[PDB]
Amino acid sequence: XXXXXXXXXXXXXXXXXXXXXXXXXXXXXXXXXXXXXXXXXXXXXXXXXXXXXXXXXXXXXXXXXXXXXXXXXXXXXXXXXXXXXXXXXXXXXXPXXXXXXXXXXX
Amino acid sequence: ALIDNPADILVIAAYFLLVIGVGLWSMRSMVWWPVGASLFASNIGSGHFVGLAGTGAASGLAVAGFEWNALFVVLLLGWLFAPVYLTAGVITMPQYLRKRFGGRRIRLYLSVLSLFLYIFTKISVDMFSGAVFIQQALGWNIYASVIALLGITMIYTVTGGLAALMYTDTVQTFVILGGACILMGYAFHEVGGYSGLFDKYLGAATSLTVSEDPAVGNISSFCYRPRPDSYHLLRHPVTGDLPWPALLLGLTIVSGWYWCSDQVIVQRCLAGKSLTHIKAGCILCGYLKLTPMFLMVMPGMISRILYPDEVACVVPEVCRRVCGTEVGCSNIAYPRLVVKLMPNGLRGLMLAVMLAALMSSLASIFNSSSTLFTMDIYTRLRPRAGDRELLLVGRLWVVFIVVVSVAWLPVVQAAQGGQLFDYIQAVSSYLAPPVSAVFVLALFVPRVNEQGAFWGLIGGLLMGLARLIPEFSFGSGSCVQPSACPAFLCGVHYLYFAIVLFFCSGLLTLTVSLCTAPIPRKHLHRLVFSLRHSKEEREDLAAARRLEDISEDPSWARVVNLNALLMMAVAVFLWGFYA
Amino acid sequence: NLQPWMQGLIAVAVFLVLVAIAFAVNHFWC
Ligand SMILES: OC[C@H]1O[C@H](O)[C@H](O)[C@@H](O)[C@@H]1F
Ligand code: NA
Repeated sequence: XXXXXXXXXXXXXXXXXXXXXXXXXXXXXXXXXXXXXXXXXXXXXXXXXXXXXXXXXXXXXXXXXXXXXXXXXXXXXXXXXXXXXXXXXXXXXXPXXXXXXXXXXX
Repeated sequence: ALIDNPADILVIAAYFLLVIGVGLWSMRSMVWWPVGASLFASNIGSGHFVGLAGTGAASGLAVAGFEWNALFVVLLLGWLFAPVYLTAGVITMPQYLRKRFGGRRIRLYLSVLSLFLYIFTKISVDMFSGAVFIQQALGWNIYASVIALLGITMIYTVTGGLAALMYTDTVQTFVILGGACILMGYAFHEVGGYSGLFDKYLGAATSLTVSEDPAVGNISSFCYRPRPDSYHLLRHPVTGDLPWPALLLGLTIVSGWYWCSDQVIVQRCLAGKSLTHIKAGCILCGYLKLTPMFLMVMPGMISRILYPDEVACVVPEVCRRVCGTEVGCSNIAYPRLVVKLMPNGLRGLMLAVMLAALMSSLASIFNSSSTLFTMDIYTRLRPRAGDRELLLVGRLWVVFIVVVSVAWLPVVQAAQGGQLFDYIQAVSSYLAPPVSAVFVLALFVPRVNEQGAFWGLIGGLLMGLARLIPEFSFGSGSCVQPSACPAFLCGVHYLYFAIVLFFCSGLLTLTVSLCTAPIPRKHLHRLVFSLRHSKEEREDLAAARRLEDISEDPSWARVVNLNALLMMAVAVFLWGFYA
Repeated sequence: NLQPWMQGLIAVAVFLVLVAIAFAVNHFWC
């Protein structure tokens, strides 16, 4: 059972700033990391998987990076609509586990 | 089902029309690059795609050593064995053994053994691979796919599409390499490039790992995770799935039989205009043998990344639903990548490319097996056989072995772990090393006589059968279900067994030969490598002289030798790079 | 450790040393 840790519970950025949301896996997942966004009233939506592959339709602002145990999701130009909870999931092994979720506010 | 769109049907029909039209229009001369292209096309069939991609998906990079080892043995063919075959004036390998040792039993035995090896490792393997491609493309069962493949093969032969023109295998090699390049480009694009494959492969595993069979239940991580040494060519000598001592030494023995002792390849190389052309074609083929790493193996790894639930199925019932084989479904690695990854039109093109590889290999195999039966078996019983009856008997023999291979197909699908390349290389490792030993001792040790050679072949057959028969009888196991092999008879890797069988056959050959009367030197002129340039007349056990000449001008011989050294250095760099 | 290109170059160096050894064997005593 792999533990995904999001060090920062909460991030505040202005509109137009760049934000990096970090995730740390308990072991080396071979970039097998997905990032989900969940806006307040909504269900999670896939942003990234394989730690860098954008899901169909997500903007180029959302860029995933990382390797080994350290992964980041970067929002290059934060819009006022970007406030949400961002979750990292490992798809390296089963059961799939999620990060705690980082709340990006404005 | 998947090629049901108009674009795929159009591309497939266009290729079939071109093949039928060129075949129906058909109603020592080869220069170096046709020789190299012929060697590559004869070697590389649909079995190579299926097996190399399946083992790359299942295990990773090390299987490329099966194609990368071939460079050195192709240089052995060009520099050691082709000179002897050309100076001996032979048309079949059993004929060379007949000249070298005399008698009539070594020729007959080697013909029968080679035909069995063609049925097992060559014809049934290619039929299985084509059937797997048809299963993935059309969603059919294995038997409807085999019947369809037999029908299209019958069309190919009736229309004359297996006829050999001067530059037919050159075009076949170009088409195989072009299709493989297109699919390799699409596959590497999917995983995010070359580095995306190595980023992603080790994390790619199926999420379906629990079986409803209480005996299986929870499947261990060791069985569905990618191997930790997936990116390494050289693997552990005792725990590696392809141990490096076995991959470098026993594989050399099996590849040496394949390239230097086997009619399918030697019949292609003996068509060279000169020995320099044969050597240069050997260099070209060796360079082309570096390509299956990036055109077959890495695409198989990408297939595991893209389709882990199908290609990397671990649960026996899930695997049975995926590909019909409960012990693994890695054979669909390259087939699925053709049908799920190629777009409309290009999917039909890739199917045509697979059919082209299959048909080039089958053309070589059919020609070689018909020649073997015709010159080394049938004509012994009918020395006064006219050309018409020889041709008719050859065609009927080809039909017979195709039927027998289709009958054998259930064994092929019962490969160990559901890995076709493992089946091919294991059967080769059980049956070939006696032939390697006898051919090496014939070429290089003139003291070996007919007694030693024949009894080395027979004893090697016995010792390799004491391994082949228990391997098949105990069934096909996997990591999840390991089968009841006694683990002293099947735990040892089959390439280690190739080493052991090669040395036991050579030892029996040398011991029986040294206890019997030697062959006098006068019978071995131009038959041993020691006497290539011997100009004495030999007691056999103008135009022909020009057929049996291996004297080459110093300048082009030097150029070819330097290119062989350069190719070896490039291959050695690639071995170190992925070591 | 060694980069894969460094391993490749080490392998090529070993191959060239073996080539020189084989050439010396060929030249001196057949
Ligand atoms: O069995 C040995 C043979 O295995 C495969 O066919 C390889 O593609 C050949 O290069 C090799 F000689
Ligand atoms: Na072929």
